[PDB]
Amino acid sequence: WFYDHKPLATTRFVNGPTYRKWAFSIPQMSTLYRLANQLLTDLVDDNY
Amino acid sequence: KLVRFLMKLSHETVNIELKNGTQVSGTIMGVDVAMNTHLRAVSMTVKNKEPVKLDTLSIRGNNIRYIILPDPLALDTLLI
Amino acid sequence: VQPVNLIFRYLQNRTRVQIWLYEDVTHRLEGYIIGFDEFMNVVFDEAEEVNMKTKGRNKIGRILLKGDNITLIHAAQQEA
Amino acid sequence: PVSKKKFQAAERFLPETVYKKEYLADLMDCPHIMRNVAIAGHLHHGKTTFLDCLMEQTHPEFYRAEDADARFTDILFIEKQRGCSIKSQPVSIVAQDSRSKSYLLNIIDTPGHVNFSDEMTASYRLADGVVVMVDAHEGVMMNTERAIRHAIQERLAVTLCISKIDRLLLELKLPPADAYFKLRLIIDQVNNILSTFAEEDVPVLSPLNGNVIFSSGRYNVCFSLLSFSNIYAKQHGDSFNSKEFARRLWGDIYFEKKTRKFVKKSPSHDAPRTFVQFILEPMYKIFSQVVGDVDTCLPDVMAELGIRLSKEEQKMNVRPLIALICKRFFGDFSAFVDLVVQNIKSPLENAKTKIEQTYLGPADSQLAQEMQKCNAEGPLMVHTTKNYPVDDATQFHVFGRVMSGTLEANTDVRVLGENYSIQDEEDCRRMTVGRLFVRVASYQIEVSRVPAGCWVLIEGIDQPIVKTATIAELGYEEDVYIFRPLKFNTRSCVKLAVEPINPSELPKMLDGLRKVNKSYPLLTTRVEESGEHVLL
Amino acid sequence: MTSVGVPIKILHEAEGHMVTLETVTGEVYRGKLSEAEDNMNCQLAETVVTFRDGRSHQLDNVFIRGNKIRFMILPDMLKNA
Amino acid sequence: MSKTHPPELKKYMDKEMDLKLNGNRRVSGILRGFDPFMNMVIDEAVEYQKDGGSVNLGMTVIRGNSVVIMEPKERIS
Amino acid sequence: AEELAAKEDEEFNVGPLSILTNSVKNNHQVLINCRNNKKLLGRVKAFDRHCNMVLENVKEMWTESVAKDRFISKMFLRGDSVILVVKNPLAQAE
Amino acid sequence: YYDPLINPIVLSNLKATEENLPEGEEEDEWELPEDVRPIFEDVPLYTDNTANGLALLWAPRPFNLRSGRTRRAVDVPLVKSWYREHCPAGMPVKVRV
Amino acid sequence: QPVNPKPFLNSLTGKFVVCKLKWGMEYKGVLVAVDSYMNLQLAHAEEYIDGNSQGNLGEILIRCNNVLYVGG
Amino acid sequence: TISKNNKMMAHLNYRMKIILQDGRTFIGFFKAFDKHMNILLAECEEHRQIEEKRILGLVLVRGEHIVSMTVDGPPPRDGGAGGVGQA
Ligand SMILES: Nc1nc2c(ncn2[C@@H]2O[C@H](COP(=O)(O)OP(=O)(O)OP(=O)(O)O)[C@@H](O)[C@H]2O)c(=O)[nH]1
Ligand SMILES: [Mg+2]
Repeated sequence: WFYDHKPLATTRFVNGPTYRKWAFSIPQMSTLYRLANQLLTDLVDDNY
Repeated sequence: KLVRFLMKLSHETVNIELKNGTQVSGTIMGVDVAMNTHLRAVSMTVKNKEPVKLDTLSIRGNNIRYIILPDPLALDTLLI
Repeated sequence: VQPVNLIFRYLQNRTRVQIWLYEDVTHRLEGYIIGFDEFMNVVFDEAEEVNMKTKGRNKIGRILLKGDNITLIHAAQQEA
Repeated sequence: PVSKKKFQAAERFLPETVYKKEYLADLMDCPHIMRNVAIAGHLHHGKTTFLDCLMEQTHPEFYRAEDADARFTDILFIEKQRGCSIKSQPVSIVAQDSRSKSYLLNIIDTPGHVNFSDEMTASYRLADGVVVMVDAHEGVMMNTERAIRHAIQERLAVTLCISKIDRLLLELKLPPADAYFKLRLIIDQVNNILSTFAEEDVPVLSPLNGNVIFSSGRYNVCFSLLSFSNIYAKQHGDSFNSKEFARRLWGDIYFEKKTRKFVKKSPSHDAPRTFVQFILEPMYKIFSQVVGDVDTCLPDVMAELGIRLSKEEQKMNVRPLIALICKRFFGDFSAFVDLVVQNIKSPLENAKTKIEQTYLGPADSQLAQEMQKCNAEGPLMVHTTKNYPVDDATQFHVFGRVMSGTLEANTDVRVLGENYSIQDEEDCRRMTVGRLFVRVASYQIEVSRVPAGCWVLIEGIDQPIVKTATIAELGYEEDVYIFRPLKFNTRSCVKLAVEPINPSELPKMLDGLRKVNKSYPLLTTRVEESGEHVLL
Repeated sequence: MTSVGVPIKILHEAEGHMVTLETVTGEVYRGKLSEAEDNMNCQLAETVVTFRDGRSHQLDNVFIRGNKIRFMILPDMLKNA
Repeated sequence: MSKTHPPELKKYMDKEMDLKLNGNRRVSGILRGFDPFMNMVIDEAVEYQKDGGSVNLGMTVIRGNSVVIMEPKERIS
Repeated sequence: AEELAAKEDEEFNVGPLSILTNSVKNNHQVLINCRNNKKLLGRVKAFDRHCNMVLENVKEMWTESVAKDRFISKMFLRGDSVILVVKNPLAQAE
Repeated sequence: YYDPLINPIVLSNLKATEENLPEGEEEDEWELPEDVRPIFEDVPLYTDNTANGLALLWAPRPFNLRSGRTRRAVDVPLVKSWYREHCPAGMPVKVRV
Repeated sequence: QPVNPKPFLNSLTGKFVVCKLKWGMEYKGVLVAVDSYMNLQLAHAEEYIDGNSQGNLGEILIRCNNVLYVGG
Repeated sequence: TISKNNKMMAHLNYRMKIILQDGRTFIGFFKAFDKHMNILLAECEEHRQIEEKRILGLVLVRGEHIVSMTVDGPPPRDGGAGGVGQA
């Protein structure tokens, strides 16, 4: 589903076609956290 | 167990003799698993005292000595 | 020390003990314990029913005194 | 004219509470059933966020954000912004122990920064004991050791909360066995401090002694060995004596499943201790499931714990879900109230100890003999240690502990400053008391009388009270002495001169300096002979 | 704990207050309820005993067995707990 | 059929206890044992008679439900 | 709820309660002595472990002393009052 | 697992606290009933997802969230984390400005 | 050597016993049966008051609570 | 009525007159009970024949001693809301 227009919009993971809420699992979120890594900060806390 | 006979009686009219000698007459509106008995339209004749008239009365079940059952009662059908 | 262990001392020693009865202030049983159960029932041996107000002594050769009636059990002394 | 100069949180209404307010007010008459408790520790070791849980339990409408600390007792806006507690705030609540008997808990939250340890002194003067928060990660730090030592010097009952235990699970990821050693070492470090005080025996802290508790304010966790044993007792029909299980849930005891008996030598190479087996591993599994397996484990968590989670509660984020799961399983922090009730003395029991330490008058003066009875019918004495600005900063309310008698609203009292003596009686005033309140941080429950042993916030007497004061009965005939000044834990080294930019506005600055001097217990304002105005 | 009826819970909140209780033999004991139990055994500190003839004594402590208590008078404020 | 929890007599142990029993007997001595029924053990027990006489009972067990009032002569431990 | 109300009836085939068992099914009158120092004579038609009974066609007699008596068509007796049950020799199987 | 960057839990000179364990013959015989069992005994302490879940908790937002509201595509500023933090040590003046 | 109540009453089953009730009447008879709650059933049982018989009752069931003691 | 759990409260907060086995009559607002039929009476008083009155307070009666109880008096006492229009 990664490259659909409104991915998961019809599934249980998001409320419906109005596309207002989402609720993922940890396999989903961790795969996504990996794919984003080129854009993300390495910082673990605000103290920096 | 025979307490589960008495609570099949409801709306029956009885005379209840409490252990204290109080005679209570009235209509059973419900009696529980401890035979705590709840009567309505009740008259307490406390021993050596004039009968009062009462609307309702809850008797803690251990005070019951015996209940005179209503004479027409179909004991054959309730003792099953 | 616990009560049940103490009764075992009387049982093992076969100590003559005097039992106080519940509510009955007027009689006490003197004898030897030979066994008991969790309900404080005492199999009692050579039991003598002391009648303290007369100091009379009836004798009752071995009884099960029901534990429900026991108030106190103490070692009987050399006096009579 | 609409100068919205607000500088602290203020509540338009009383919040709802589980207890009726009248039950709180009526419990004030019974000093057997109340405790005056400081909460202390290092900076950010979880003190305020722990009080947030007690607030949430006692106030049904109290809101905790899913991702920021409420910090109810950080009522000042600078405390909101700085993110640290700067001034101590009291909170009086009724809370039930494990017996489900209500106790009135008087609790001063205190700041954990070293600099503001003058606020810790002002709070220890009102308390009968202290609960020390020690971060399960950091362990004993500088101001932890200072807070323990200062409590023993002030003769407070020291008790221990090992806070932020989730940081072992979630940040350090120590195996449950190595978590037990980390917790144990914190207890050992604390008892190493107490054993320096050879001259006055301080009871040894251990969870076996019922005076240590473990907690995580973020995730609504707080337990002692007994509250976990009661969870097993509840869950398994009370088929065992929970006191005897609690007594075996710490130390080098191992459980043996073959024999159902508990043994003091390891039955295998890797046998978990009873703490590791029955307390830590279930806590790890409460977390690791919802951390790794939020999408699948939630029915099993519900089935095991006997918990309901709605459709939308099951869609919560990991942090607020674990906090909600723990809130519904462990329930209210009876383990804290046990620590307080059983290990901290009542104001009545601590009365003798408190007068020895804090009262300058002879210990066998009749007035001292009365205050040691903590007698609500005795002569009025009140010791106030802390001044709090009213919401417009025009004036201060003074916060304190009635030591004897009953303080009454709209009555006259003799107020004595720190300089009063039987020789130099000039530091004495008659003031009329305004309203009286039970302060509960951001809001105040007004009361007409406060009996001995309680804490009270007092309107109208603040003008002569520079820092601490003694308020005494006017009628009282024998020599009234004061309570001694605070003996602070530190000094004011940092010297900082001030000067108005307009010399025609110097009177306004001097009024400011009088006010901040009332606010900060250890702030000294001088005028130097050079004419500089100096804050230390 | 496991659930127990409100009268026993209120009795545990009567701890630390003054109470008065009458025993089945008729004596009235007034004191400060230092402990209660789920069987309503009671320990009274600071006790005053009143006999049915109206005489009295102070007693430093009393333990009264629960099934020998006829009734208690609790304090008033417990109606708010 | 019920579940019985030990009485909190633990603080009274080994202090001299007075007792009043059914029938208004008074027994006095060193309490040093109890059970869930509060079946007492009184050591060195002494009966106090209805006339001011006294009798040494020695070591004694008392069935708990005969005990009415239980009352130190001396300070709790 | 009712499971232990139905399982109860096993022991009554042989225990001391058998005098009630025979009193019901063979219809022997029993002279139930009670507390209050009163005698009830009647045919038990049910009983239980607690020794409740329902009595048909009862004669109650006591001394009040002069003898007095009362006739009760049907009764339920709470078993805690039952001292002593006797198969009355002044009656028989019916 | 005990990562070797975590210092060992030891201090060289602390007295071990007194463990007041129950003792004596009557007390070693105390047994827990046969059904009482740790509150998640059959659940494994960790799954293959547990290490990843522990990683997400400290992830940059949104990845420390498993649920939330959607956002507009225009709202999500993909690069904003990059210039919020200090400029890397080698970037030209053109870039630093 | 212990002689517990149940073995004792079992050894008396089918033998003559005296049973005394808490309220002073005594019943002498053959103890035909006992149960695990210590009710007593006697046969040929006869009631004695002040040491005097007042006649044969026949078979009796003494409910468990009434018994003061029972013995040979 | 009472303790039938759908109607557990059936006489709660009524003023009730309680007769004990010693013949005493207590009167008060019956506002809690227990499975042992313990009862808690607020604002309780006792009454005896001559009628002699005494005030007690909040009385807890151990259930073992209760003979019976009766309704003596009612509980104490004190088109909804909304709206859209104007007039
Ligand atoms: N991991 C974890 N962090 C917590 C917990 N409780 C509080 N914190 C965090 O620790 C920090 C400090 O919490 P505070 O409640 O402000 O602690 P505090 O001691 O009152 O701070 P000061 O009073 O100013 O010393 C905040 O960032 C909280 O989010 C906890 O239980 N677990
Ligand atoms: Mg704080």
